[PDB]
Amino acid sequence: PVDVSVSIFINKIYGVNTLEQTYKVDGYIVAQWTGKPRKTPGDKPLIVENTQIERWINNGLWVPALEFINVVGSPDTGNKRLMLFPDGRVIYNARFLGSFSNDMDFRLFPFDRQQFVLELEPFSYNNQQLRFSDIQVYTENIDNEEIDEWWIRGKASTHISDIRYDHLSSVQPNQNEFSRITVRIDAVRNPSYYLWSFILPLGLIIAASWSVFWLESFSERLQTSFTLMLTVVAYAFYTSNILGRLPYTTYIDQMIIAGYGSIFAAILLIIFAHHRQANGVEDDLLIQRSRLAFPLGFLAIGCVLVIRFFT
Amino acid sequence: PVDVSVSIFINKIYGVNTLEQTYKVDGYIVAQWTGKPRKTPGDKPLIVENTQIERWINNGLWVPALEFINVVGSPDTGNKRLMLFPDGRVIYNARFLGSFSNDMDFRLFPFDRQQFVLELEPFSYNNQQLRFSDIQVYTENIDNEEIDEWWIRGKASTHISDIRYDHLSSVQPNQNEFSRITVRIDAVRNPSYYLWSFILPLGLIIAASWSVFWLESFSERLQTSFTLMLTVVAYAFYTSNILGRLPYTTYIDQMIIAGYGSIFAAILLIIFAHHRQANGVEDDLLIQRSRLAFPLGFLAIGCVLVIRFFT
Amino acid sequence: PVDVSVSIFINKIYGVNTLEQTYKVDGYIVAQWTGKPRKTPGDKPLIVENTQIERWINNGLWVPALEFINVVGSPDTGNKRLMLFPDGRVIYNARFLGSFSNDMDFRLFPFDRQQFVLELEPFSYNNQQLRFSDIQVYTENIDNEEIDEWWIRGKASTHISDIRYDHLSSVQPNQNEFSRITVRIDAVRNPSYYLWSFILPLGLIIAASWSVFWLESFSERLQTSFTLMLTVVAYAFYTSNILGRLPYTTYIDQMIIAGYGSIFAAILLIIFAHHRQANGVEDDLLIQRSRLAFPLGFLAIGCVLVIRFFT
Amino acid sequence: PVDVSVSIFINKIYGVNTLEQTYKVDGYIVAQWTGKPRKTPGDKPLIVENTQIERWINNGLWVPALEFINVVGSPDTGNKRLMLFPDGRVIYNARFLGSFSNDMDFRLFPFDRQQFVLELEPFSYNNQQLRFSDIQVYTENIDNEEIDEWWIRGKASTHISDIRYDHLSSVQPNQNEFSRITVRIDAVRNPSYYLWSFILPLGLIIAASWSVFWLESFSERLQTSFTLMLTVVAYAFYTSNILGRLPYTTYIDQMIIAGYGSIFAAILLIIFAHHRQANGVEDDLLIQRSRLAFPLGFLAIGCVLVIRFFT
Amino acid sequence: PVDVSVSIFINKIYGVNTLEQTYKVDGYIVAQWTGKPRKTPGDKPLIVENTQIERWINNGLWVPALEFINVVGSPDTGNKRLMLFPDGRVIYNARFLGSFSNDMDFRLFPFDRQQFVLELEPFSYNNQQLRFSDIQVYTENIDNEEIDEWWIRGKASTHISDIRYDHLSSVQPNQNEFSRITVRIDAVRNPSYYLWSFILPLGLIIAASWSVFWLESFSERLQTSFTLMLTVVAYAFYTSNILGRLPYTTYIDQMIIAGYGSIFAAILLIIFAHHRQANGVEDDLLIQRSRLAFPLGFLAIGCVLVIRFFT
Ligand SMILES: CCCCCCCC/C=C/CCCCCCCC(=O)O[C@H](COC(=O)CCCCCCCCCCCCCCC)COP(=O)(O)OC[C@@H](O)CO
Ligand SMILES: CCCCCCCC/C=C/CCCCCCCC(=O)O[C@H](COC(=O)CCCCCCCCCCCCCCC)COP(=O)(O)OC[C@@H](O)CO
Ligand SMILES: CCCCCCCC/C=C/CCCCCCCC(=O)O[C@H](COC(=O)CCCCCCCCCCCCCCC)COP(=O)(O)OC[C@@H](O)CO
Ligand SMILES: CCCCCCCC/C=C/CCCCCCCC(=O)O[C@H](COC(=O)CCCCCCCCCCCCCCC)COP(=O)(O)OC[C@@H](O)CO
Ligand SMILES: CCCCCCCC/C=C/CCCCCCCC(=O)O[C@H](COC(=O)CCCCCCCCCCCCCCC)COP(=O)(O)OC[C@@H](O)CO
Repeated sequence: PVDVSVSIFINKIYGVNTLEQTYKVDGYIVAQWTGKPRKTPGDKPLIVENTQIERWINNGLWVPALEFINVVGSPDTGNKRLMLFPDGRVIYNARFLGSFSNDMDFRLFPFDRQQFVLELEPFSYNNQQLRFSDIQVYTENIDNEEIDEWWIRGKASTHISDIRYDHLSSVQPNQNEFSRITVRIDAVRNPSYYLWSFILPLGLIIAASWSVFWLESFSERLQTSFTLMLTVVAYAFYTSNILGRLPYTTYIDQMIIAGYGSIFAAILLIIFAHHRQANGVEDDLLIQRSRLAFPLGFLAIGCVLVIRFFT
Repeated sequence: PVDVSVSIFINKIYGVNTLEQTYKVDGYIVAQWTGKPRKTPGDKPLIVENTQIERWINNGLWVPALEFINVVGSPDTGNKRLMLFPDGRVIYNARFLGSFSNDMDFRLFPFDRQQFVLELEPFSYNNQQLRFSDIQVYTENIDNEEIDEWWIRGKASTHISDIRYDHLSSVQPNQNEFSRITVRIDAVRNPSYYLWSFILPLGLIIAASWSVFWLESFSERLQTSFTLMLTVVAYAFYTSNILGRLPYTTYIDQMIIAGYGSIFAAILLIIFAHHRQANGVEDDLLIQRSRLAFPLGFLAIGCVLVIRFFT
Repeated sequence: PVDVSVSIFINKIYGVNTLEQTYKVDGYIVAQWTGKPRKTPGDKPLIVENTQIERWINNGLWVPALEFINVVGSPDTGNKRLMLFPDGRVIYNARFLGSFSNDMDFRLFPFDRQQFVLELEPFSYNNQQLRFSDIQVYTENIDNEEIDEWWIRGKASTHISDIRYDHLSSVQPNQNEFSRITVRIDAVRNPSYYLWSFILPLGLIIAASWSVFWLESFSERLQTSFTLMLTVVAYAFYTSNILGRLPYTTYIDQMIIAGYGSIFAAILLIIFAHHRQANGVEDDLLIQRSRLAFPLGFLAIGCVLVIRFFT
Repeated sequence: PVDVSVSIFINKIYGVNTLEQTYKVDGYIVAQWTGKPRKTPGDKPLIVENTQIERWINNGLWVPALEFINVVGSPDTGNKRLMLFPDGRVIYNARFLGSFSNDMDFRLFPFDRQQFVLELEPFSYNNQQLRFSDIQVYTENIDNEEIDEWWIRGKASTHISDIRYDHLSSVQPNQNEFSRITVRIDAVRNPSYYLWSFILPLGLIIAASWSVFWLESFSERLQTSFTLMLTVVAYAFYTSNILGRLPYTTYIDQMIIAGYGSIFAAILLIIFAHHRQANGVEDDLLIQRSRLAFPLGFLAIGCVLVIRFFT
Repeated sequence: PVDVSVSIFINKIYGVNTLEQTYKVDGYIVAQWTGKPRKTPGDKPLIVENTQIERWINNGLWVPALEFINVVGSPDTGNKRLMLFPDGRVIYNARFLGSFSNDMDFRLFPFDRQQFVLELEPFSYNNQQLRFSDIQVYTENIDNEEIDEWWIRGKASTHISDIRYDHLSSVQPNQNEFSRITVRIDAVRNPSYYLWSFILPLGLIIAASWSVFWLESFSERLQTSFTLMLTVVAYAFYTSNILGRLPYTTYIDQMIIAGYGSIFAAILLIIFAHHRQANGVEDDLLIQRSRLAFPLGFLAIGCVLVIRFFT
């Protein structure tokens, strides 16, 4: 095979769409291999711009078609240069811009760790004809940087693996294993916006529904409760606008469901108290003092939900 | 005719849009046929990358144009390679990315079974000039995998049929029947998100409107009812944001309409009771005990709606 | 001129967008004419695929550029084949995919009849140089089929007309009249979704506001009314999300305005009754019995609004 | 220079987007000039379709690149024909489809006059090398026609001006002035949809808040007021969905702000009356009769807001 | 190296999207350098239009590929001309249309200063082979002009820097430093729309919740408060529709959170007063006079929030 050394420079990561779990990566790819020696005007390396690589390929020069595996749509290719050397080494540099997809797990939604994956692979040549010798990813432009709500933590881990393709087994009998480069850039979500923007109003709503226990009249303890209940219920599709329609519950929507149960338990408790308060004064010392025992219960539920993340 | 053996490798299925009933399928297609023997540099199969297939077709090599029938828009074609053999067999491999449409039935919306269909057909040649000998679809990448809310269950059933085209009957008198490959991938919807996200809040709303019967004062039994009624009524267009504007009712919207009827029957019953309660105490033993008979009625209605699916 | 016989096969009609009154039509177009006799390899008709029609046109073969007049954007052209005969007849088949616009009238919105129009015309040649001899549209794939909410009723009426172009009068002095093919496919909207999804909740709301007359206390007859009034008022922009911002009123929004007037007349009537009820018991036998005369008035208004459609 | 006579046929104007103040114009452009005489097959004018104009330009024929100045994105060019004459005149006809931008003023939003502007200019040649002799715009297809909510009033005024470009002053020392054609099509907005859809519900809301003065109990005069106030306040972003986030106030949003002030003044007046009604019956003859003086004040405010438009 | 003198004419800046912090810039770029002298027809500079620059590059003419660094997507290139001189200077003019991204800081959202940045750089040649001699940006078309809500203040500051690329260090050992042009156009946001559209309704809401202290009955002082609280709480995602999901708080959302705290403190204060008002008249002179001390507290909080911007 031929040894192709790749350098991926990530200019920027933007447009991290969690609805379809895609992220737009812009950058440059530099694939360098060695071939037969050639003659150039002078002895400098010859630069062939875009549109002219086709003329050199029609002349007979071997240029591999490296593709992105985890891309959504076709990648936008900007300029591409082909830099040839007198000693015989060929360099193919190209600006890629692609919507790449990765399987993202949102079970811890505000406090979230994901990774952006770039999968690069020869389209035609298996590792018996093209082997990726090494890759260094030069992600210094976004190495420690918040893009929209994602901090980029750590370095980009680079792996070179080999993927067996069963669909090419009939057309290539015993050589269908393709060299592949995987670039992982770990990202940690910034939970600050959800903290001041959704956790805080829902916290004031839940605290206000704690406060409706401290009232004396039944005309205000049930109507308010119902207004606060339906206000929490209206927040059901908050994460489905940010994330997809996920089968699991995040932390935000579990807090919303805890709000459902809290206001519903409050409503049922107060309705039961007024129903047993029919045939007289009918006042017990326990229910009137349950105004302070209910926020403690919600705090215990919140703590036992956090403690799973804490361990 | 010539025997074209197809292999479709499905890399991923994503973007399953139920608004227009489309789904984006990315993959590779490998069509293999045999022609006259040819000479190549050495005796290895010769790989012709993209942009160079046109030169070989202008030279005179026969490459069929296989198209996708059920596609929305034009399919994005990534790289395409053409691998020629000394013994004469030609292989056309191409990365397709297409928005494909299938007729989807959403009469059982959360608990839903659909299928993703790929229809592949020669654009020009009928089965007297090009016959699909066989197809194997290598869908191992998504064989048992949840993509967004769809589990992929079972294998991809592959069929080769022949479609008669009446519009080509005048231009091709007695040979207008085209070979076609249909690939069906069955998918089952994950109902979990609708269970914790819409079934649960609507269940608490309906249970709270059961609970308003247990009140004593008329100032709270009608106002609450109306707030809960309009809260359920505001959920009318929930499925039309997920599905289209379907002429039939799903299970979610039938539950919403059952909510309409339940709160409306509650409101009418309580209004009638207070209207017949004009000229005295006017209390009957039946209406005051109908607080427990109404959730049983709603549970019976829910059970008889489920039992149609159960059989 | 030359006689060009067209066959339009409509594969599917999808994406019927009533916001900008466009609809996406996918299909095949087969234009057949006769020229000078030619020689082909063997005596079979020669099939020239895409990309190779340009070589034959550069050789000197006459291929007209047929365009779509009522298209939005540029039409997506898939594969195109050019099938030449030894006896001299030329066939140009091409897969078109276009967003076509038609002037749609939504004055009867749920109960709506529209038509999808395909306008096809030579771009360069007037009817002195290219005449459309006949067209048959093979719309058997969608002949009796509901696509999203449109039933396709009847056959596709095909017309061949001639359009005079005044802008080409200076460059072509007395021959600027172009042959044109118009294909009309009549469609009838399915009103079922609006019936169970918007007509039903608004009907229960209007019936509940009929029911608030049956109350006795003023604290409930005005507040409820106002809640139901603002609930109906919030439905003003329901059709503007489905249709455009139309200058006329449909049936849905006239029902919404009838709701406005009904709840407002109820509110004004009850406020006037309580204002004249100041200086005593002040009870008249007419207003207390107007609880049953108001739904009859709304039913009469609905009937006289329907009877215009009935005639 | 050479005299280029332009004819712009506007097929349709559609997609008038007031969010970014763009409008999609579809049409044909016919630019006619005269060159050296040439020989054609026979003596008829020779029609060169798309794809073949490039061959004639490579042969050496002068075809100018006319561009659109006020376009958003790149214009979609459909077919283009090049019609050459034996006497030497060259005609370039091309179907353009472009999103064009014009500076739109929405200070009178429902009752609005705008104009759609097409700016056409040679890309390379200044007026010393290419002068636009005349233009006639053949806008008979939309001459008196409502497209979405815009009536096209009057004819399309056509102007030929000359624009000096300072950026080309260094590369072209004393000849950087380019001929330009501006086509203005005046349009008047249809206010009907806003009249029956937003003016009417807001009018009933404001009239209902006039009607809450006629009540006797304080428990209904403040709560209702607040519900109607927040209903009007929820309509703040109505125009920002139709127009942009404009720095000025239209007529709709000034009516909304007048609603704000009216309900707020009502709320403050009633709260002040009940606060001064503390130490007794405390009833004055003026405030109880201000129920009729407040709608007169709002009508005077509306009239003095209209009278600026009236003059 | 060769000295390339650039002139960027900004036709318009439009589509300033603050969700992904991009802005669409349309304009012309004129890059002028000097090469070997050449012969042209006559002695005028020869203009080579689009499509023909490729023929001259294949002939052997050196045309650099200048790219935009901060672009989102691939830039739309309209017409491009190549104007050659007999004395040897080459001019490449091209209409660019690009979505450019800049890091925007929205910590002062209505009262906001940003800058639109155009970064231009040779794709292939480092500053040892191509140096940008100077740039003048001719932004007279938008020099003092409001586009959507941005005033363009000042001139466009132009800088020529040199960027070292580590990813090109292996392929170019000691010459990987590329010349770059950065064009900054400062823009100041127009806060007027947020002033009359969001600041004003929220101000009336906060003033109305000041006014609910002036009431006497507890049935109106808590329910109203809760309605106004939830009305303010519903405005949490106002800026996330305009800006992104920013980790920091702007001025609008800090005003919203101040609204949260104000209504919540009002609700808690009134609930505490009624809870301590259990065992008698229980009236203190301080709480009843706190109706006027609470808006002063909110004004002090607003002033101390403004005074950070004031310094
Ligand atoms: C003791 C101290 C005071 C406490 C009193 C108030 C407390 C009331 C608690 C409410 C629930 C608390 C749990 C909060 C978080 C719950 C959120 C949660 O865990 O998930 C949902 C559970 O379903 C649920 O909750 C459903 C549970 C019902 C929620 C409504 C509760 C109201 C109960 C009526 C009141 C009782 C009256 C007493 C009657 C005697 C469903 O996720 P899902 O399916 O995707 O799983 C699959 C996925 O996890 C992996 O694929
Ligand atoms: C007995 C125990 C207690 C029960 C008391 C409360 C129970 C009240 C029941 C309400 C309805 C229950 C059904 C729930 C599911 C109903 C949903 C449903 O089946 O579909 C809709 C039916 O229309 C409908 O419902 C319309 C039915 C009306 C809904 C409102 C009901 C309020 C009735 C006023 C109160 C009565 C007062 C008593 C007066 C004497 C329309 O689908 P569509 O057209 O697409 O078909 C075509 C498609 O199926 C195939 O193409
Ligand atoms: C008698 C039995 C009981 C009845 C009592 C309740 C009944 C109250 C009726 C309300 C209106 C009924 C009509 C319903 C349908 C009305 C809908 C309608 O026809 O259209 C709108 C009419 O404007 C309108 O309605 C505006 C009419 C006003 C609507 C509000 C009515 C409340 C009246 C205050 C209460 C009266 C108190 C009595 C005071 C003495 C405007 O379309 P537009 O411009 O595009 O035309 C152009 C286009 O048609 C062709 O280009
Ligand atoms: C006398 C008869 C009865 C009347 C009693 C009720 C009447 C109450 C009137 C309310 C306002 C009426 C004006 C209605 C239209 C106002 C709309 C308007 O003119 O624009 C806004 C004005 O700001 C405004 O209004 C702000 C004004 C405040 C609005 C709220 C008013 C409530 C006042 C509290 C009650 C008073 C209690 C009495 C206390 C002693 C801001 O546009 P903007 O910046 O883009 O300009 C730049 C742009 O114009 C050019 O670039
Ligand atoms: C004295 C005169 C009368 C006053 C009485 C009423 C006044 C009540 C004040 C409310 C808060 C006032 C602050 C208003 C602006 C606050 C907005 C703000 O500063 O930001 C948020 C602060 O969190 C917050 O506020 C959270 C604070 C809580 C908000 C709710 C307050 C209700 C308190 C319950 C009532 C007390 C009862 C008394 C009990 C004894 C979070 O930004 P974030 O994270 O992105 O930072 C990172 C970023 O800044 C840089 O990356």
